[PDB]
Amino acid sequence: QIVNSEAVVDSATSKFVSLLFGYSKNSLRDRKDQLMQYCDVSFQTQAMRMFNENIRQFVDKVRAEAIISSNIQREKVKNSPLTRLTFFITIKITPDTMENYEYITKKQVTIYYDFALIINPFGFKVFDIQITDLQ
Amino acid sequence: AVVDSATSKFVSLLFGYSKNSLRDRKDQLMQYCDVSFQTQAMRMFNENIRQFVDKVRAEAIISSNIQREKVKNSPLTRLTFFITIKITPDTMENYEYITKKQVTIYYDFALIINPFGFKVFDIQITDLQ
Repeated sequence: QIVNSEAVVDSATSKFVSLLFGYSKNSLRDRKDQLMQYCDVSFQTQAMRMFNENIRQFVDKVRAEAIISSNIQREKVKNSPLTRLTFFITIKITPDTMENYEYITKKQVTIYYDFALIINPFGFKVFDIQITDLQ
Repeated sequence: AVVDSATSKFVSLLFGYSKNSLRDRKDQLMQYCDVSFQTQAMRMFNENIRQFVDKVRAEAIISSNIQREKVKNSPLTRLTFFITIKITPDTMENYEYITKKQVTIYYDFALIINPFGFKVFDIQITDLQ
């Protein structure tokens, strides 16, 4: 029930980034349910606050696509079962209320994870996140 | 640009808070401090987190333009700016607290955590109000 590899970690992290930082007006309930599955119980509230902030700002007029745009660096946290991942993301924001414009935002992201379900079969769980805006 | 990323990172480590990653936050903060300043930095971090028990998070961001000055007869650079600390219950409750501070830091340069070797040598903090 647990596969612990660099491949599985990176795939789970990419899906998590897409669910947390991305946004589409058409699938919000399913997006929240999937996101919840990637979060430890102790982190689910903060994930929900970030989810709700996307709703507030993008509403039914903007879509957002979030990609990991760098290599992922990793380090075991000393005297802890958690592992720290650090990487950059790019978020492409294109509003539906036009025809031809977009803007890109970039962030540096740190996540802490451990391994604990048709969504997250191997139990990858995020315990914390830290974000640095790059503009 | 790179200076601003490191300054933002140091501010976020020293003045932010999250329960689950607390010991790594402390580890990272030391990597951004010159050896002569690690003890003071640790002491100030120790005093900052007195505000945080159980289900609370804090995020700290730079909230003004950054004034930059070379220090006379020194390789240090003096940065002065304001920060905003947002304190939120780690629950679904609908409230948050905001506190602001003027920060002056002195930095120079010396790898996952601090790839450019940004090192803080001193800090001074005053409350906005």
